Amino acid sequence: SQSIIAYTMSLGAENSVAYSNNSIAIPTNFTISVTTEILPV
Amino acid sequence: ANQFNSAIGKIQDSLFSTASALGKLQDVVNHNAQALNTLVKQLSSKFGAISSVLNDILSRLDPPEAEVQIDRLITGRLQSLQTYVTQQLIRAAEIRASANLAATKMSECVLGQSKRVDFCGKGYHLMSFPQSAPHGVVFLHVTYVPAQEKNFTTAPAICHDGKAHFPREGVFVSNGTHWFVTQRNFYEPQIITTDNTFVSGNCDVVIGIVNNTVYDPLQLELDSFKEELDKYFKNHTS
Amino acid sequence: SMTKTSVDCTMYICGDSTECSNLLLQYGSFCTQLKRALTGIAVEQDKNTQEVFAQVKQIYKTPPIKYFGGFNFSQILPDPSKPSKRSFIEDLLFNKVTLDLICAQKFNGLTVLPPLLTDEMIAQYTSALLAGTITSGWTFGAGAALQIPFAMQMAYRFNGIGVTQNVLYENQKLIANQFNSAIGKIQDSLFSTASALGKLQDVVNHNAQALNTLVKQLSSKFGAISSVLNDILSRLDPPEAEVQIDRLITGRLQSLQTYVTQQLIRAAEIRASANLAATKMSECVLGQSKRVDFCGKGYHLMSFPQSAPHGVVFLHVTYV
Ligand SMILES: *[C@@H]1O[C@H](CO[C@@H]2O[C@@H](C)[C@@H](O)[C@@H](O)[C@@H]2O)[C@@H](O[C@@H]2O[C@H](CO)[C@@H](O)[C@H](O)[C@H]2NC(C)=O)[C@H](O)[C@H]1NC(C)=O
Ligand SMILES: *[C@@H]1O[C@H](CO)[C@@H](O[C@@H]2O[C@H](CO)[C@@H](O)[C@H](O)[C@H]2NC(C)=O)[C@H](O)[C@H]1NC(C)=O
Ligand SMILES: *[C@@H]1O[C@H](CO)[C@@H](O[C@@H]2O[C@H](CO)[C@@H](O)[C@H](O)[C@H]2NC(C)=O)[C@H](O)[C@H]1NC(C)=O
Ligand SMILES: *[C@@H]1O[C@H](CO)[C@@H](O)[C@H](O)[C@H]1NC(C)=O
Ligand SMILES: *[C@@H]1O[C@H](CO)[C@@H](O)[C@H](O)[C@H]1NC(C)=O
Ligand SMILES: *[C@@H]1O[C@H](CO)[C@@H](O)[C@H](O)[C@H]1NC(C)=O
Repeated sequence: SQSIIAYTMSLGAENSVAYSNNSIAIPTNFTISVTTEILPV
Repeated sequence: ANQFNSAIGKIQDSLFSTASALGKLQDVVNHNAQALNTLVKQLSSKFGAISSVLNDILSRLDPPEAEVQIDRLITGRLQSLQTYVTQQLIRAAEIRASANLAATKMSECVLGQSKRVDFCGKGYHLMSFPQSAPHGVVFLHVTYVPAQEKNFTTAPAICHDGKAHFPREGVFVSNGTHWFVTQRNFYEPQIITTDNTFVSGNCDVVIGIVNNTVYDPLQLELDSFKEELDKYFKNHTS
Repeated sequence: SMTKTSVDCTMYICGDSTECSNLLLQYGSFCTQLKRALTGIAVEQDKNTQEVFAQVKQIYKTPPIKYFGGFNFSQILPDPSKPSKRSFIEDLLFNKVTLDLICAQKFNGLTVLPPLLTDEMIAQYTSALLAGTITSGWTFGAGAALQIPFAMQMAYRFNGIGVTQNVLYENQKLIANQFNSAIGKIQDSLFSTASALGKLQDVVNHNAQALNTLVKQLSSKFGAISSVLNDILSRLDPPEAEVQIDRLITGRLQSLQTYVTQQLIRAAEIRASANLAATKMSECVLGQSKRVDFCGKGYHLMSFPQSAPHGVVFLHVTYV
């Protein structure tokens, strides 16, 4: 059974970047993304 | 090519399934239709007159007494027209701003490659393709997204012979034992060389500099043939 | 964004008066139009705030050690010793810009709707943007946040303005000291040199003045014997009352239409400002801009966002 529920907004996932003093993250792959933007003219 | 084909195939579903946008064009259409409907429905308001029909007032009254009802209807309908035209002007200004943005996006994403962040989609903009939509435009933004990041140790400079070496274009990285130089957006480790680096000062200024060997191909060939020349001279003399 | 306002037409024009409401029914759908316009303005205000501040996929956090190559971000980093985890600069901005008149405005059909995102949520978004930009450079804006030492990121930025990275690596202490001095002077120059920060107060003053004028227009007779509906209803028969009631209805309807039109124009201006702010957040905070004077005077290095009442503050770090 479903009901109407009220909640506080989640702004997104919490991500603690592994920032360090001499540490770097470098991508070994890539993705080709095709996104869409609709604009009234 | 396979990734682009997959994404462009998924576009035909995500355009109408994920919603998000494409409700802007329908919102424009709905706003215009609702404004016209309100304007044409305002003709049924009496605005204080005996009737909202002009023929009824003209048929049931003399011009002296008719004029009052006619003036009430005129005032009401003139107010309705003025309201409609003002809302139309404001909506036209909004649509003009949207169209200026769309023309800028056509110039800078379709006719070129943009360095502006998030102007032509999320990620590093590669290209864009225009499509026509009712009263609007659709931009298919093809972007590059780094995917599989790996962890590396990094240094700002490399110290070899009392000289600080900096990468010409890239970043110094280490898996733990060996030091390479790679391009900053894609892992392609190369042996640190005088060709990939430039020298600037000594190793007493840069914070975080590490010793690592910077190889010189010229000196390698030079001393490699120098050893052979020394052997030749040794065998010739004795 | 600006204040979201809701107006009850029947309360404003014909407050708890049935005769006046029955007369107002004769004017058609003007008030449904006004209600729709105000609802659109409010939804647009929420959209403005979301488009400016919700530019991060994840709520990025800064590591417990606050060393970034000698740079001093504590005045713009969140303060955990606060109910709302605002920074020093953000707390100053919220204290100096401040939003009976309110009771009277609420007393005749004019209510104020709270924004969807609380100031705590906006501060959280700003904190995530700051953590992303000082832990991962411009990588978090194009995908996953890739960590990089802050000195190396600053070397990348120096390369992006035409200066070799050895210059920054050999003047790192001087550059950190200069940035620290400038960010320290920010806390004084933001409120002493004035210039801007009057825009937010101007928005607040314009909205308050518009609401005050709307609620003051209820004291105008508009040619009627009285501006009080109860007086007219108590001193006249419905035939003779209807004339005064119609005069008051016309005057108050004109006042409402004027208020809604000015609100629409001001909302368009605020929407343009918010689109500009979203573009600046994308192109100055999430990246390094080559556009001249778009992210400050000089060669843009980086930018930092801060939340302010109904607005955003961009601290542009440039090379001169
Ligand atoms: C980075 O190297 C310097 C330079 O040392 C020289 O080059 C090295 C690759 C190796 O071959 C050394 O034997 C060479 O001397 C290091 O400076 C040395 O520091 C030690 C410890 O204090 C000292 O005994 C040496 O005399 C120094 N050498 C010189 C030429 O002054 C430096 O410590 C190295 N840094 C790290 C973090 O290992
Ligand atoms: C990153 O390097 C910095 C700069 O040296 C380190 O910060 C120093 O840490 C030591 C060790 O406790 C302290 O004595 C110094 O006072 C710190 N200096 C400053 C300016 O804060 C930092 O600890 C290093 N990071 C790691 C993970 O070791
Ligand atoms: C980089 O990413 C691509 C795309 O995800 C990988 O190609 C996939 O490889 C797996 C394993 O062989 C296959 O099952 C998938 O079908 C491939 N996908 C596509 C779209 O071709 C590729 O292997 C990755 N390369 C590296 C070096 O990590
Ligand atoms: C790098 O190392 C840190 C610390 O162990 C870890 O949290 C982080 O996930 C690693 N990053 C990647 C991309 O694997
Ligand atoms: C680092 O790369 C080098 C060169 O390929 C390799 O020989 C070495 O094993 C690597 N180190 C580690 C720990 O993987
Ligand atoms: C960092 O910022 C705060 C705020 O100005 C300052 O008081 C503090 O001393 C700074 N720390 C350093 C090490 O400069």
